[PDB]
Amino acid sequence: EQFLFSSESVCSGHPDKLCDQISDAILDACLEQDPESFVACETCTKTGFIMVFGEITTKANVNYERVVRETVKEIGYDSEEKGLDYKTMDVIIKLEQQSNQIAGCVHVDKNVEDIGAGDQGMMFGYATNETKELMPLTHVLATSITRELDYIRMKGVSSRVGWLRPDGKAQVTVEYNCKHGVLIPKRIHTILVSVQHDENIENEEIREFVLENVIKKVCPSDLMDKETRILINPSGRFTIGGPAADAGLTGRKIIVDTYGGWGAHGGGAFSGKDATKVDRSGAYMARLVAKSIVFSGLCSRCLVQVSYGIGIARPLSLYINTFGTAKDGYNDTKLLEIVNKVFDFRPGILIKQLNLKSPIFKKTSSGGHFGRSEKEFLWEKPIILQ
Amino acid sequence: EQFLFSSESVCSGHPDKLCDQISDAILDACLEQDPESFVACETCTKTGFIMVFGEITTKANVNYERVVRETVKEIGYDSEEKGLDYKTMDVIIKLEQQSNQIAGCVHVDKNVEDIGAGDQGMMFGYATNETKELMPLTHVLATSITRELDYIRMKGVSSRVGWLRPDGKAQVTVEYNCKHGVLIPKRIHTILVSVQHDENIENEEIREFVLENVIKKVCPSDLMDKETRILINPSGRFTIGGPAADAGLTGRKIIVDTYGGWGAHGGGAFSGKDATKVDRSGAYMARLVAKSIVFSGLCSRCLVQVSYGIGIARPLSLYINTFGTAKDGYNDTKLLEIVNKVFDFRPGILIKQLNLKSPIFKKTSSGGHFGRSEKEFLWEKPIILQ
Ligand SMILES: C[S@@+](CC[C@H](N)C(=O)[O-])C[C@H]1O[C@@H](n2cnc3c(N)ncnc32)[C@H](O)[C@@H]1O
Ligand SMILES: C[S@@+](CC[C@H](N)C(=O)[O-])C[C@H]1O[C@@H](n2cnc3c(N)ncnc32)[C@H](O)[C@@H]1O
Ligand SMILES: [Mg+2]
Ligand SMILES: [Mg+2]
Ligand SMILES: [Mg+2]
Ligand SMILES: [Mg+2]
Repeated sequence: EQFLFSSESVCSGHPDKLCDQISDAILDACLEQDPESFVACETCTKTGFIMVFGEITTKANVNYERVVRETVKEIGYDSEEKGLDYKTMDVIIKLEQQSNQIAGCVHVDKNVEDIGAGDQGMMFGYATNETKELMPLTHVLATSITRELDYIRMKGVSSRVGWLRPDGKAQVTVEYNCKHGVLIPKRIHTILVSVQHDENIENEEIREFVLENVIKKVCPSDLMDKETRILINPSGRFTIGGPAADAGLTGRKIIVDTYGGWGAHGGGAFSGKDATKVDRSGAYMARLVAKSIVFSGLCSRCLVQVSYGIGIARPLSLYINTFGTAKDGYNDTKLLEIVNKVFDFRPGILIKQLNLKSPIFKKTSSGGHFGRSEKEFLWEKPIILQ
Repeated sequence: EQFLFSSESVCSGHPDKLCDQISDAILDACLEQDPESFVACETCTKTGFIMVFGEITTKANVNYERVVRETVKEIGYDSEEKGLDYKTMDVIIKLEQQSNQIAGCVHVDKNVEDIGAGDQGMMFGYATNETKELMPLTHVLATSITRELDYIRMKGVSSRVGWLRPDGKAQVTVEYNCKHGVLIPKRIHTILVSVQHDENIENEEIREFVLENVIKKVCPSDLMDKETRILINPSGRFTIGGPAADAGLTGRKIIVDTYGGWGAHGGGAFSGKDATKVDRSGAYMARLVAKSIVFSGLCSRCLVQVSYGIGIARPLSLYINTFGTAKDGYNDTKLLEIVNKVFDFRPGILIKQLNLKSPIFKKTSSGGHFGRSEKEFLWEKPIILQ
């Protein structure tokens, strides 16, 4: 039994991702001065403007406007024709303090270990032995394509690339076989890439460049064949991009940020939120759990759900599903027992263990939060479980 | 083997849902005058303001500001102490035309049947025989709780309820047994409800009211027991709410809008988008497919994934998973063949079949898009398949 499944990714300059990056830049700016900051920083953008809005309670003295401009500059939006110019855009800041009624049930008069969850909600973690990163192949491939475009554009290369503009998206469809719940990729069925460009590069040149310098660099040659459908810039023209073509908002790429359609999602955004927002910290710990179970060889694929209630430290529920892939002797009931001996989903413990009051978040806000090798993403360093 | 699983919902007055409703109010306003409108209307809110932004190409003459104010008024935000006052708030409108490069690959010089998808992306549909609505019980229960609060507050009741303010959230955890992929609810494990209120009603009164007039009205008594954990207003005070406590944005309740963590999600928001945005139309058709397969008795649970590329009419991939619950004689390969004989995922066909150019969308923007009985949601009227 074969089946097709698709996942997507977007470039750093995609307007929604731009907002995620600004929100996390602001979070990091607050945390570097005040690790105790409460941050719920939303960003939105359209032609010629960015607005930051939400709730921050911090002792940090942050020039929010400069943080926004520097972030946009670093992404490469330095000219109106690219879709946004950090020099000329309007930046609007509409921040207030966190509600005292929310603060009162999170930290006020509570031991650090027993701080309340910042909200209700559910979070999922997922892992799969398909890739070295323990991530789904469709997601790994789509993400690699956009990450490679961003590297080519931003870090720079010796070749002529000044035609590449910041916006872009990719989507990869893989044909799989499923054996006992274990996912075995057979072949790549379709690769779609849309990249923003300037007005003088040929479509044929764009296509040759993306195929040779991106797709063939990041997609395994043994999964591509004559029938793999390659769709590069199917719209035929993509020169107007960024906020100039499409509004952006924080937390509108939650599936790109996680598992690409695999596993599940509880609905909460990550970027712009300090770690007392369990949307973020709960999902990061759930990833560590799933990844640790797979890394330990106890199953081939694993889904974890945790849930919380506002002002309540301990999770309201925990769930583990190994899709029938558990190792002989193990099952989901036993695995939950193992998880409970090892892990503690109280946010105060979570935060300490994963160093989530340090200014580590801007790096997570493009490229996916999971399956990452950066030493500081502690949720990606698996624990050996037995 | 038992397990716990949670889903959540939010009230109509939740700031994110408020934005979804405004975005869809604007969409409907455009469609009622101009069915051919291209709409990508985002909304955001914080204390004392709403901003609408994005891209609309329409022949309609819409007073966007009046639409926003009327929508907020209808939700009940008519006083600063409730969290927002439609009379006094600033309303900012930052709309531009749709990019011609996007328009050019969607409809320009194309037959109506072969219009291109408005973007790339993936969409999932899901159905399960757990409930009459063919929706997951956790989602049905959480949604019913918030829908009941909204009905009590907005339509009104003979009892004293003027203490109920517009914001609120609920979360329900169900303990399940799983037999051959079929989900059998055993009991309700936890019910969490947070409701905004004014300054004179007792916590004990709120709790008694929610338990007796909401929870016991919508949750089956035979799934509740002495060990069911009832958590009503655990923060102890929730008087400051709405945009005054928490920023809202369109498309930040995508899991509340769909299946509550069950099935899967492709990442796209629904509200504010016309039906050429396959994030919406593709998901609606995928729901009809899943629901039709379950309704037809061909399986107990069904997940559908479709994917698209920008400017391309036909889907790039289609996937059906019945979780091992297919009826004797059927399997996922055969079911995909049946789906292909019956359904056509080209957006132009989708749109015609589901009447998606009519102003039907404001109703979808609170209460979940799926599992709804309203006659006009054609994606909820199953097709008999064999
Ligand atoms: C298609 S737009 C979203 C729909 C849009 N808001 C509208 O008004 O129809 C989403 C994304 O597609 C990409 N995009 C924009 N212009 C494009 C083009 N000309 N060709 C291909 N992709 C494009 C950008 O990454 C953009 O953020
Ligand atoms: C907790 S807030 C989100 C986090 C918030 N942005 C912050 O600054 O910490 C999310 C939602 O929780 C709900 N909420 C707000 N105040 C609350 C309270 N005092 N008790 C319980 N829930 C509350 C509202 O529905 C609100 O939209
Ligand atoms: Mg978007
Ligand atoms: Mg949430
Ligand atoms: Mg929100
Ligand atoms: Mg999308």
